[PDB]
Amino acid sequence: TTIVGVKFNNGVVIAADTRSTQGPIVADKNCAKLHRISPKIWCAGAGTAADTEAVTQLIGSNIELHSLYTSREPRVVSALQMLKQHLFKYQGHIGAYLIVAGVDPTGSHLFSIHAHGSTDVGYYLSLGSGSLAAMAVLESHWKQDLTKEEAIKLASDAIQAGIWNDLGSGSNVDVCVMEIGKDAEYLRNYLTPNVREEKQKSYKFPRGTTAVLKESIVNICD
Amino acid sequence: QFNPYGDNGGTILGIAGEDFAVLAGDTRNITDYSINSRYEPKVFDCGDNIVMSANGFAADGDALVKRFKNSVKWYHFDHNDKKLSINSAARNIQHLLYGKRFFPYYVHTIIAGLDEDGKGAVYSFDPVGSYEREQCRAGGAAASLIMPFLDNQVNFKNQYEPGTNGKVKKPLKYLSVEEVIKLVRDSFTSATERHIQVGDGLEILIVTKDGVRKEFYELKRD
Amino acid sequence: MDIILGIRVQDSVILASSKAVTRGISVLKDSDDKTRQLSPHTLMSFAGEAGDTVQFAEYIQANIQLYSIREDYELSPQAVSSFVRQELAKSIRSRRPYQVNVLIGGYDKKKNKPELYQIDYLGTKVELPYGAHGYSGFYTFSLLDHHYRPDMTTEEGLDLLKLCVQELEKRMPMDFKGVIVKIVDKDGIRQVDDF
Amino acid sequence: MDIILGIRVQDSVILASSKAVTRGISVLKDSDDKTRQLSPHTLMSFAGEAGDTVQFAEYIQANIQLYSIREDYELSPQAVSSFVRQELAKSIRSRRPYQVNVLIGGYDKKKNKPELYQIDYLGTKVELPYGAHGYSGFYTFSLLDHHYRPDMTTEEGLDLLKLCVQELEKRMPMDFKGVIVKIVDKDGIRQVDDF
Amino acid sequence: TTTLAFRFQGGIIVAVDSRATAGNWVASQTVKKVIEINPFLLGTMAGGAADCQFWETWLGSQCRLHELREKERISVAAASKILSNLVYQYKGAGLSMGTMICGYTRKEGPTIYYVDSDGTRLKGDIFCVGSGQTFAYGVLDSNYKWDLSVEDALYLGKRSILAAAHRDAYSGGSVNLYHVTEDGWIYHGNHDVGELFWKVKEEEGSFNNVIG
Amino acid sequence: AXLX
Amino acid sequence: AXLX
Amino acid sequence: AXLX
Amino acid sequence: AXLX
Amino acid sequence: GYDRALSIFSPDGHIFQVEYALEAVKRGTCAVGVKGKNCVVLGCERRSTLKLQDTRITPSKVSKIDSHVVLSFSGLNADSRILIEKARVEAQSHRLTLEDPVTVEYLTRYVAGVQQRYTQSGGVR
Amino acid sequence: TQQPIVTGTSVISMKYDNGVIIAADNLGSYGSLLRFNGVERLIPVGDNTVVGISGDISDMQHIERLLKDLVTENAYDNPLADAEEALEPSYIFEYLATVMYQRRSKMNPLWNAIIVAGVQSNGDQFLRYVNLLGVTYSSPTLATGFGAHMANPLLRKVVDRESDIPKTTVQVAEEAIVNAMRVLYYRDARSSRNFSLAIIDKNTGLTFKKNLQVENMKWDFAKDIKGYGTQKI
Amino acid sequence: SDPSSINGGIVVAMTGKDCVAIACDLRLGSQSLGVSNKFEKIFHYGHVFLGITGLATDVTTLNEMFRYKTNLYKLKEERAIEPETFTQLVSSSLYERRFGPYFVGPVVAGINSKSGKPFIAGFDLIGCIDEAKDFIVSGTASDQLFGMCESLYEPNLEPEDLFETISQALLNAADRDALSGWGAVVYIIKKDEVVKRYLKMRQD
Amino acid sequence: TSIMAVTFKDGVILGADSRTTTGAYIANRVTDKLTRVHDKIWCCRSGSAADTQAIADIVQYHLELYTSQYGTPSTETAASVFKELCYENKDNLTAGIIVAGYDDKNKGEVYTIPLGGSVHKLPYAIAGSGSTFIYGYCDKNFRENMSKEETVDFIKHSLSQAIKWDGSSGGVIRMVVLTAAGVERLIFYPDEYEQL
Amino acid sequence: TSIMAVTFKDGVILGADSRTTTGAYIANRVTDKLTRVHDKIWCCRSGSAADTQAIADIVQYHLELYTSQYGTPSTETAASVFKELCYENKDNLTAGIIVAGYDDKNKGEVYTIPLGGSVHKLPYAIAGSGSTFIYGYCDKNFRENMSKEETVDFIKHSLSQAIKWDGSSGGVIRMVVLTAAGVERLIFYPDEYEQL
Ligand SMILES: [Cl-]
Ligand SMILES: [Cl-]
Ligand SMILES: [Mg+2]
Ligand SMILES: [Mg+2]
Ligand SMILES: [Mg+2]
Repeated sequence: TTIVGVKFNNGVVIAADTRSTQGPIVADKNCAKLHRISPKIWCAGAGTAADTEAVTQLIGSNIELHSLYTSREPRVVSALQMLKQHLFKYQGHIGAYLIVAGVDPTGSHLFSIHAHGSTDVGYYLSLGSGSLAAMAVLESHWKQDLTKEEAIKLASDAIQAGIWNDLGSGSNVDVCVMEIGKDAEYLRNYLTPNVREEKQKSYKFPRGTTAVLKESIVNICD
Repeated sequence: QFNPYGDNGGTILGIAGEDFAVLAGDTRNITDYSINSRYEPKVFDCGDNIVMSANGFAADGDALVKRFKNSVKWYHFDHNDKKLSINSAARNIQHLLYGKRFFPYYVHTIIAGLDEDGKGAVYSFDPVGSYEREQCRAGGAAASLIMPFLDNQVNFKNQYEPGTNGKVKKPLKYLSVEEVIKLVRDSFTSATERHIQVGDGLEILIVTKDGVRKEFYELKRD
Repeated sequence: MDIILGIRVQDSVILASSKAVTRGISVLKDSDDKTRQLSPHTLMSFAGEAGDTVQFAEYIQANIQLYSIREDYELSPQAVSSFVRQELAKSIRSRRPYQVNVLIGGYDKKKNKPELYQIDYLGTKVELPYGAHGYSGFYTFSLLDHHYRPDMTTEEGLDLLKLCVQELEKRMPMDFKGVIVKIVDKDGIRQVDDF
Repeated sequence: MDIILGIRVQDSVILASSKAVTRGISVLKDSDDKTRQLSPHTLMSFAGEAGDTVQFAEYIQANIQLYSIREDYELSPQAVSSFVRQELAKSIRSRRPYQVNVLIGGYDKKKNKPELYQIDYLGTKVELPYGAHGYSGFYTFSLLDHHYRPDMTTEEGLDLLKLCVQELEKRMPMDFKGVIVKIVDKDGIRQVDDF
Repeated sequence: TTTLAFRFQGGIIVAVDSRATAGNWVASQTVKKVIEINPFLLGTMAGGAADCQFWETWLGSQCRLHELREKERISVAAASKILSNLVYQYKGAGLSMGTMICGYTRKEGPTIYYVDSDGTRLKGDIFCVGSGQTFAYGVLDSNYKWDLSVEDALYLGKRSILAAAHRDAYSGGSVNLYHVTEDGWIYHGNHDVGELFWKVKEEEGSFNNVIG
Repeated sequence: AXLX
Repeated sequence: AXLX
Repeated sequence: AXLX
Repeated sequence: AXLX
Repeated sequence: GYDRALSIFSPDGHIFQVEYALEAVKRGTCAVGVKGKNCVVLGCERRSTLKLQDTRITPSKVSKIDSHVVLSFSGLNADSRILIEKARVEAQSHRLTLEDPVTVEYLTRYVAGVQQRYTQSGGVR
Repeated sequence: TQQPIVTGTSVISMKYDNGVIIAADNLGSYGSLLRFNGVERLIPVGDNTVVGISGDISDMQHIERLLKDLVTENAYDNPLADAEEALEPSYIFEYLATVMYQRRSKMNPLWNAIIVAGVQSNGDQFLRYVNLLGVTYSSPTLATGFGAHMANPLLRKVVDRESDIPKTTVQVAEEAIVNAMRVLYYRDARSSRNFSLAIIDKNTGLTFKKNLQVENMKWDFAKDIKGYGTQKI
Repeated sequence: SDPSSINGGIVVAMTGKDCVAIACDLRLGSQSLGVSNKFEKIFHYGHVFLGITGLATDVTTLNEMFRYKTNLYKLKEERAIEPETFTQLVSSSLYERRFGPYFVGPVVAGINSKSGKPFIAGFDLIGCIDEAKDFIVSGTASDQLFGMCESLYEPNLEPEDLFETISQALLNAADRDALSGWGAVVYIIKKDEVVKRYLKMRQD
Repeated sequence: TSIMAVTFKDGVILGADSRTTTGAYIANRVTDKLTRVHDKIWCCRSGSAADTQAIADIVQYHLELYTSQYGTPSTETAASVFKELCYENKDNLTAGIIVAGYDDKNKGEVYTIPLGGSVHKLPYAIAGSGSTFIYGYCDKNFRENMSKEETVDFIKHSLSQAIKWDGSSGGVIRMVVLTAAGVERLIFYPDEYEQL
Repeated sequence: TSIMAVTFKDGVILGADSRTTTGAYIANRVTDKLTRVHDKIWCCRSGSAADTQAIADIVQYHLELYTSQYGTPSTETAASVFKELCYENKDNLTAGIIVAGYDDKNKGEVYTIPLGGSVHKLPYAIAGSGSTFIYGYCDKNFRENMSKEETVDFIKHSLSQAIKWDGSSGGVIRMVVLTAAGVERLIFYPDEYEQL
């Protein structure tokens, strides 16, 4: 994977590529690595696919219950603490590598969490196999005081570095923008720069091509 | 401990028609999750209307191709400029490979040209020099994705005559060069979609009684 | 342990099971019966890790006999086989799994059909016309693929089995000291005494 | 390979050697003669690592036959045995040693005595009234300790050997497919054809 | 692989499959596992594809030189012993071969030698060799008679390879068939299991384990 | 298990 | 490399 | 894992 | 062995 | 190694060291071979300027090479031991690899080959 | 069978319209100890070729000596040694590639990754890579070590395919190379601030710049980072 | 010693115009030895179809488990479970066994009976959902299936066309794998009829 | 890591580099390794980032609870709570921690807790991979009762050297000043400290 | 070990501790690690005692033979002969060697040869296990063109620190002075250098 997070003037933006791999094989050309923990707290996840989905839902569930119990909008630092303490307990065996971001009553926040349970704070971050390609771009173009549109460009540029230069990353760019005072906007397939070309030929077969031994109607009813 | 082998990825494919043969390979070269080059050819005109690719560990692939090219040179010097027939090339390459039986060349080798009756020929080799003539062969990283497609589309395997009750096979027949280039291009775009080590570019060498022509096509760069 | 076979013909299931018990370089016994009756129309043969085999067989036998007494009824072969499979499927993830493979041969009296189940120590169950565990299958499956017909009589079945035992005595490395053969049909379970 | 025995009686040496050749789970052959004639009054049986056994036996045979031609004379059993031992004793420290064990049975015509030598792959030589290599010895040595007498006839020797083969067929794990028996005496080397 | 060869009344039958595997990957279904050494000599291949192919075509060159030097065709015993003495030199280096050397000479009659890479060499009437050997043995042994007609022998050989092709995951493709007589070897065709299985099932009524 |  |  |  |  | 080319050509196209070796044969005691319909006989003269010889142990002149082939000779006696040993070794080696004893032609061709080799190798006569 | 002791990190490089640029820092590390600081890892051969080397420094010094001996040997009985029979970059490369592959084949490698940069006599740009396995490749951009991971993606933004080379000036390309070196100093724990850079131009020839420094670094935002999550002061 | 390739076998699923197809082979082996030719890998719970490749004991166990769970679901909810929902239940159930998993590669296919939408999904052994427009593949010949599908497939096939396409992907992938084959079954699933066809294929 | 804490006339100063590593890759160049466990008790963290964060969070929690029940804890008490964690979990932890705080009775105090969970009270303490390179320097240049400016200089010069030689240290130098006057955060950038 | 060599106004000085270890046992407390390979070319030895002795003996032999045929060898040449040995036998050698000599053309020179057999010409060089602890100190205190007395002090103070922290260093401090005036052996005992 490649994933990033970039802060800006009124908020924070995260982005991710959309490739899943099983060894050298591309298992999924368009999976969603952006997760909603709560409406205005989103997560990007790299590592063991099931682990990032499962850990993200569990903490999303408990955050919802907590938000209800306290009559407050959830804070990013609560997701952060809950995620990190869970991951630490599992000593690295839950392979989730996350960039957590969102807006809450305290402001806008950007964090990363490694699988053994350490957390980092920054204005720009990247994780995954594509993280060095992305970080090269971020270190080259990031500045203090980015506008929302600059931040989006910077983020998707960093994801693009991963897509082109990392064999662990490909296909599309997903983005999510969390601005203070506004709804999070989740931009699924924000960029689609890897559209398959038209095939040369149609492989649709003459009907009857396949040799059949038996038919029968299957009973799905009651 | 020092490991004398590496894996440079890519994939290659040979198809033989009635009076021509093709040898195609992608132009991407990789190690681990990094791209080394997007255009580094690995199919070669070796003289005497023989094309050759040796895919796997590039350093071994280059050494072998170099040695065979040199073998063609000396065949001329020692046997009064006689043409090296494809069957003779094949057998010579077996000895090149088997000579290193106890420290093998880590490559899958394919050669293509014309047999002595002017018919198209493809020969393939395992890393220590087992060999066999075929209509058809893919080799390298995406071999397992492409080969079964070729069994179906080149040798018409599992395809029957409609309405003959799966009793009369689709009858075998040579393919035009136009048809073959279509199967090659589709084979590689499919392979590029699902294998991370395949992409960037596709180079095809076509071999007829008038010599060797090349064709090049862009492939997805992610 | 080692050799256990089963063939299902028209009207019965026949189980053949080797008699030798070997530990080290000594054949300790040449008359071992590698089988337990589970109910009057269900028989189970077994092979695998020393000790584990009998302990497992007797434990299943105890459970099936308990069920019979409780409900005054005989469980169908399909039901017994599913019970056995579940037990093995649990076992495979225990601290110490049962390393036992079984063939279950039974006559279902509701259907009036003979049935043969092959189950390995992982809990892998399959219903088959003929079955074997261990290296035995490597000779018999192909032989039976050739000579077996679905509608054979019990006598035809036993001749087919003579073929299998002959081949195994010709090509197997070990002396397994012959087989004990047992027939399961509509009238219960009986043992052939000269094989 | 596996089973090789030898007994020396009053007037001969008898060698018995199993007929089976097994690789994997297949008995490839049941009529293998695990023996080479070294000279007209000297016989050598062998067992051990596949390939090594025959290669070694034939190599010794070639050397002894060369000596015979060169000197127009037959080397005594004691001399042949010492030659063989030295070859094995060198081999044990080579880059790849011969893993072969042998019994050498011969009739010494100068002494008019039969002689039996047991030599293992390390080059350990011993002259014995009766001998065996591999697991066979674990049954036969004790049996022979009991039943053997120094002055037995060739017929008494063969009956004693029937006892050994019977015991091995009762208690050995493997089917070794019977033995080929050969007698070495004052008149040379002959093979018993029904054992 | 599955390969077999057996002697009978009417000479020798030799039958082999055509599959090559790398792990579970089916690498080819069209391998020629019989090598025609001379018009009276055959070699079968099982084990390493390269090892077998290379050393068995090398063997042919050695047999050719024998007949140039000695003005006579090489004996099966001597041809097999060249191969076995060769592989014995490489013992431990990791060569992998199980081969049968099959042929007729006037001095020997029809003769089969089994030769493998541990250096084992055996004369015999019946051998099956390869990962499918046991399957082939089961059918072959239980129908074998010295007196089989040439017609029956050919079928039994073909049927035994079919048996192994079906049950053994690492055997398949097609059956190649040979008959060897006092007059040399005769090829009896390439038989795709694709069609042969269904043909045999129908005509013979065997393979009832299979959904018809 | 797939990774990302 | 393959086997047979 | 990250160290310091 | 003695080091320095 | 001692290298000298001792068997070389002379201006008339003769190899004098080979021709002088023939002279040594000429001086040797006589040997004759006659073949019957179904046997072959080898006769050898023994020069009789020697009494007090011990015939039990004195090297006989006909040698068995294998149990079906014999060789006799005229010329230098010590030279003949070398050829007989080499021939005997080859006979056993032929049995080992071909699983058949030598033909008489084969064994002859071998001995002949050894003799020829010694006419174009450095350092040997 | 070897293990590298004193080592040099990334070598980065690219083609531009008229030539090639190549750079590498002046550090020789000893594990995590930054042991030596005046280490030149770009070695010019003639006035048309620079060879940049990463990996084991003892093996780099060996390779220096081979190259300096090669120049000597080429001058021998060669009256066109400084003209038509001067060493080309393609000759110097193939020689190195040959040695690298032989040493891997003898199970005793030279523990390096090498980039040969220069201009052929017909004016063509030469850029090719070879390493301890004898693997070789060409691309409009090339880098070793962390350079491959961080410099390539940056340099390919400038030259992404063959056709982008005519469009790229030496000012543009030197910028990209110098910026890439800064990034590597931010992110590679075994890089130094000081480095050398060389341009081989088909018109101006070889310019070899020593004692460059990474400058215009962004560190200010560091002050705003407090704690690792919840801490405020 | 790799549990996911002791028994062998494969499953593939595809979407078409208002239909889905799901197919499997019939082999069950113990390494090189083929044991059964009748081992189906596709099951259904009402109108939702589940194919499972991998270790056969777990395939059997998981079928028994999901029958159980869907039976109780039906009793409490008073309706048949839908594919989107069943997909989620599969995921939960596998991830619950995270550090001692079932060695399986499940595949779900069916049509949502409210929305009429065709739906397919695949999972890894610990529950990761892979939802796809086009095709999902599983088993010991998955590389081959990926290749066959990626080249043969096109969107919006009619049921009788989709049948040919999925069958050809399965057959030709199986034939390049030593551990798959020995028969095959294809389910064509339309909004309310489901046809099940057994394919004729090479028996080696 | 390169970390240290130094007592002086008016209290104590903590200092650290800002580098985190994942092999030879710098995962974070602006890390904050100086952590608050109470208003005027702080620690420097070295070793595993996850272990040390988890530990500091627990200690902060214990001292918050201590405060609620018994008032301000002593620096010695804070060091004891770190020890208890590090010692009792020595098999599973890679944490080298320096604890530093300011009492009004006790002035500045420094406790260092190396890998095994032993405790050592010292005038100053250095630790982390980079510390090996400055034992010589620090032993030669430290005196007791330095001024604030002298102590900032000592720390700046020391960590400058540790960063110079250690590849696992770098970025900015952070310091935290602990006196009766409150709590002061200092930061020094490469262009300043490098050429000292 | 702790060893170093320093160039100055009039030439070069070599210094070393005198400890040899066999595990934690001190096999020799008065070792001489500064060894002559020519009248005014000497080396400091660290690593294996056997390897470094064997190497120095061979180098002394080469340079004696060099001298006989071509006159006095340069310090650079001596360092080259050490390199050739260390590089070509890198798999079998544990030798960290500093070479130092005095020409009249070249004044003082120092070449250091670490484990892999690379060569590095430097103003001064430090090496041996104890050197890690004085990188900071030495980098802070070395200047070019020091006087003899300043250079003796620099070496004395540096090795004092290395010996203090490194358990594998100790005993006496030996030095060898190399100028136009000849060759001078110095020795300093614990009671002097310890309390510096
Ligand atoms: Cl941290
Ligand atoms: Cl010493
Ligand atoms: Mg990519
Ligand atoms: Mg098969
Ligand atoms: Mg000390």
